[PDB]
Parts: sequence; C-alpha cells; structure tokens
Amino acid sequence: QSKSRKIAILGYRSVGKSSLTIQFVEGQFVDSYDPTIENTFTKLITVNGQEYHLQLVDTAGQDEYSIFPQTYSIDINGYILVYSVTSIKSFEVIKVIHGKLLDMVGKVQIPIMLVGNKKDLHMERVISYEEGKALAESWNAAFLESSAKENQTAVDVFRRIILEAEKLE
Ligand SMILES: Nc1nc2c(ncn2[C@@H]2O[C@H](COP(=O)(O)OP(=O)(O)O)[C@@H](O)[C@H]2O)c(=O)[nH]1
Ligand SMILES: [Mg+2]
Repeated sequence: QSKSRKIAILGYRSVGKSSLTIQFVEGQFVDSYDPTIENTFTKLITVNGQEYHLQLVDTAGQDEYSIFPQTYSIDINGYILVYSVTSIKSFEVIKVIHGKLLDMVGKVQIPIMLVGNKKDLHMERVISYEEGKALAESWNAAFLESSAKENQTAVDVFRRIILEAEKLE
C-alpha cells in the first residue's frame, strides 16, 4: 500500500541542490559535499496518511549549454527546479532549464516545483519573492522559497512536489 515516486532536482551550480536534498533526506545541513557527482538518495515519508518511497535524483546541475542526459527524463514523476535568491544568474538559468526540460519531455504537462533557495542570506538577496512567484505563475508551477539550513523549509519543498505530482495525476 506504499507509493514510489522519483523526483529529479535541477538547477544552476551552487544554488543548493545537494544541501536542500540532504537536509530533507538526513535532516542535517552538511558543510562540505562533492561539487559534481550526481547521486540518487532514497527517502521514506508519510504524507496525508499515505506512505511514499522516494528516489531523489540530485543532478550535477546544468546551464544554458547543458545537454540533458536521458536520466533527466526517464521515469521521473516530478521535478524541483531550484535557483538561489542571491544569484540573478541562477535565476536566468533556471528559466532556460525549464524551457529545455519542456523540450525534452514534450507536452507531458510534467509536475514542476520552482524553489528559491538560500532565503537566510538576507544581505545577499537579489531576487525578490515576487519575481520568483511571478515565474512560477508563468509556468503554472508550485513555488516556495527555502533554506538548506532550515529543515522545515526543505521538508515543505519535497512534500509540495509530491502534492503537485498527485494533482497533475
Ligand atoms: N547560507 C546558505 N548556504 C547554502 C544554502 N544551500 C546551499 N548553501 C551553500 O552553497 C554552497 C553550494 O551548495 P550545494 O548544495 O553544493 O549546491 P549544488 O551544486 O546546487 O548542489 C555550499 O557552500 C552550501 O553550504 C542555503 O540555503 N543557505
Ligand atoms: Mg551538488
């Protein structure tokens, strides 16, 4: 009576893909972590009384020139696209990543969740909550800001993509 889902985490380098995922999976804010390796974490979570077996694909990250690997579109039930609120570059790149993703999958009307990470770095913020929300609305995607240092924000992100998936289902 369990349900397995595979979620791919995408985004520009250093926006916090690994840190967010690991904060969710192990409940800890890791300080150091290999900058390039693509790894698939496993996580068990019960949402709405429903148990889920999650496979979280923490990708190596991509940019305007990346050529999406097949592993980005096979058996993926949902995608989390993250950018850093401290980087306009990561924000402009997440738009390109979204476009490439739609090109690679087609019109599958895939479940997508946009995430503006690093919200704790108040001083270095350059992307507003409104800009992030406007983008998500442009895509009709879920939206949330987060901080790999605040476990509850990381949990909300993953719970949210699960609901988006169920909704599009
Ligand atoms: N302050 C702060 N630093 C973060 C956050 N998320 C990631 N980082 C830091 O940003 C750097 C890159 O994070 P990492 O997860 O490796 O990025 P990735 O390449 O997107 O997976 C590391 O030095 C992290 O400690 C966050 O929410 N807040
Ligand atoms: Mg990483």
